[PDB]
Amino acid sequence: EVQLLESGGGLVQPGGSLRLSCAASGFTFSTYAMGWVRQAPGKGLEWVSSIGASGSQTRYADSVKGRFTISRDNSKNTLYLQMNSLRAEDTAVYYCARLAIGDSYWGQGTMVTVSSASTKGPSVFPLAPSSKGTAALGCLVKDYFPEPVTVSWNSGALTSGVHTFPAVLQSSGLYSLSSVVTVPSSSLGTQTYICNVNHKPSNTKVDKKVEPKSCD
Amino acid sequence: ALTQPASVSGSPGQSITISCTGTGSDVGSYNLVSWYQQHPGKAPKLMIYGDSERPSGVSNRFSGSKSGNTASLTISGLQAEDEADYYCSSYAGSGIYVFGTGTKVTVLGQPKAAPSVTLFPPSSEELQANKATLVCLISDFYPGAVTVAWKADSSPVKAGVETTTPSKQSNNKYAASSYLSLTPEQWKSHKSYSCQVTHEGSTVEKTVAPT
Amino acid sequence: HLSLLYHLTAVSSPAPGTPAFWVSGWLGPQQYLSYNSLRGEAEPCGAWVWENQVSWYWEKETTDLRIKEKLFLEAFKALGGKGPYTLQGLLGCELGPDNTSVPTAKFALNGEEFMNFDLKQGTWGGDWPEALAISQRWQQQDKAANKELTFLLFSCPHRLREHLERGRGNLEWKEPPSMRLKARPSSPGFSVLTCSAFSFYPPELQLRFLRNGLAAGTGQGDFGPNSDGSFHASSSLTVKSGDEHHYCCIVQHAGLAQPLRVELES
Amino acid sequence: IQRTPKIQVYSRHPAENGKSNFLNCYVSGFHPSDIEVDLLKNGERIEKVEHSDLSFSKDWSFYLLYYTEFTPTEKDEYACRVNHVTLSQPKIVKWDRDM
Ligand SMILES: *[C@@H]1O[C@H](CO)[C@@H](O)[C@H](O)[C@H]1NC(C)=O
Repeated sequence: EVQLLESGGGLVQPGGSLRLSCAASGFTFSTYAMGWVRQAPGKGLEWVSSIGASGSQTRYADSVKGRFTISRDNSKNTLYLQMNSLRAEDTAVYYCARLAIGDSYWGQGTMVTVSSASTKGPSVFPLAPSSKGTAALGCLVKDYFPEPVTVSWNSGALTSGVHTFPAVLQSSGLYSLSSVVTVPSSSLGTQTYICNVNHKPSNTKVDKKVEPKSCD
Repeated sequence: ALTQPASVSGSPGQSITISCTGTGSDVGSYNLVSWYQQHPGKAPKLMIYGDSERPSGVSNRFSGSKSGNTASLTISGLQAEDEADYYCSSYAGSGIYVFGTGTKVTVLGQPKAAPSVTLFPPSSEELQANKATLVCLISDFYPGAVTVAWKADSSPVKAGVETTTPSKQSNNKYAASSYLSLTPEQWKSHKSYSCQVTHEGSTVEKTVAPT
Repeated sequence: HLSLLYHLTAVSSPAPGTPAFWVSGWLGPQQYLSYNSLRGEAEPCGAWVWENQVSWYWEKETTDLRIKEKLFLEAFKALGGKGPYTLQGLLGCELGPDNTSVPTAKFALNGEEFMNFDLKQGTWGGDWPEALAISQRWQQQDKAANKELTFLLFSCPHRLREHLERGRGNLEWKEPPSMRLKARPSSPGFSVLTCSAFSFYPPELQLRFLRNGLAAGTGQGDFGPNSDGSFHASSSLTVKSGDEHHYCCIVQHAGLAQPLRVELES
Repeated sequence: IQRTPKIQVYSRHPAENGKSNFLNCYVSGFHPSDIEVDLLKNGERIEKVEHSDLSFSKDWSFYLLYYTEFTPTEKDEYACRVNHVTLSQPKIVKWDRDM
């Protein structure tokens, strides 16, 4: 019932700014201190900042002192984190956290990338099934930056047997991933398969229908 | 300033211990040690608070203790789903936390699972864009160690190869993928391309051909 | 001066033969009450030993502090861990000229203020997790918040008004200070002048220095108590050697009919 | 937290040689509450010393008055020895008759 939703993650140039938000629900927000904990890709947890239940007291790690400003709006049930003077090493997933002595509730995280590199939206290509048993069809999502990319099938109606693979970071600096769904062979030609590719940082949204090719 | 061993390992049903160093408080001050478990692609889960207390609905098998500059987490009756990253945490009061280095736990003796391979040729739409990408997907293998080799017919092709490191999954098995980039001319200039995935001395191969 | 304040302290690891919890009760600037967990009974202090008192008055004080004793120690179970911890309470009320009360309910952990009691909501609260945990542990105890509010809004103003109509002499006690102005050598061609006030009550007192009658400074000073609740003060000033007798000290105090001029000793 | 004690030494009444008096050591502003205080006559601990209740100020720091009956003398040397976790070594403050 306790829910925490981070918003505002994205790509920022070094020296720029970005305000994260966290929408809290399922508890009396003004009673609890709140905090931000970040995790760099493939690295440990780093506590960033905390704020008192009423917002009157704030705390900051040495690594973010003077650049970040945690704040709070209790009437709106929202936690904020204003990041200024962003440096590359600030790239991380940023978790919203409800602070307590005997329990710990977190959000899902939001991705912050600090890079001089420009954003690029992916090309989407269908991976047609060769079967006509089970069949494997999918979508190739090629050459995008930065992470992440979200992929659903048939607007979320298809979820069973779907496997979205971790992206590859290529030498070009761009990422690529594939999403494959394993379906009954007999369903081909009758069942429509559409992959929904959304890449927020570049406002790229693509629906690719995957057709069966049958040149006997 | 909290420090943890990088990894610890154990066999099913045994007990392991993860140490945390740096948990000392000055005179007139205090701290409270928490232990967090993090499974792949997921937010951390609080396992121990107040040095040695278990939240509601945390397994009996987890216990904690603090003693001066050292706190320790003990996982007894080790199960496979205990495989994760574990972080000690110190709350000094007044809203100040510090997180430990992190310790990856591995559970020995898990069954070897060979990888399933799926190879996709370059699509018609991509070839229309004067580009071609071969997509090799590798699923549900353990241990997480594979090598990939690409073949143009029978010749080893190393240029244009981008292979991920194996990423761990909830089921404790691993997934990876490898992408061969090639011009449309090279693609049609051979009779077949193969993706060879070697895992624990055993190779799984898939082949595609231009049509 | 028209204030009644309880100073409560609990320690998680008291030295052997020392109380885990003790309380001093104050009517303005003088202590009237004593309580510790080792003896377990609230006692009068100072002049209040001779205050004509109603039956069961100190039994009631003892009853209330005993409840607060168990609660303060319960707060350490809520925090868990090893500590050690110090929990301090600042509870009481203050009468205004309108015969209305204003309550005070603040708490400190390991020397830092971290929690108060809201009398409009009847809950304990604070900005950090340690506050919320202690608050939640006390909410659990039945009628803990009820007794807390009653102590502040009924008992304190009642106890305060009782002591006003029957210990009125103790609070309006006016003991003028005994004064000394001594000099001692301090440096090549310099002296320090120390003006000291002895055994005075109330503690409000002003010391200033005059040179040949003209203003010459406050000096740097220090207040302190005596064993009987009266006070001591002194200020010092650096003067030219051989010029000491041209100075004097003027003291203002409610126990003096007018400002008193004090000159150097003989 | 920690707070270093403040130490004040003074007599209850103006010092008159040969006349009985009270010597005070007022230790204030310290945290935590564990403190150790000795009154000294010519460097030796006075045995019959009393003290007030351990109390605290509005900033939550603790204070404490130690006192003993005594008779000043032009030669005799009085001091207050205080030990606290914030002190590397015991802190000895001599009674100056001027205060
Ligand atoms: C203050 O009010 C109470 C009634 O609430 C009354 O009994 C008491 O005598 C009053 N005290 C003064 C000094 O007026």
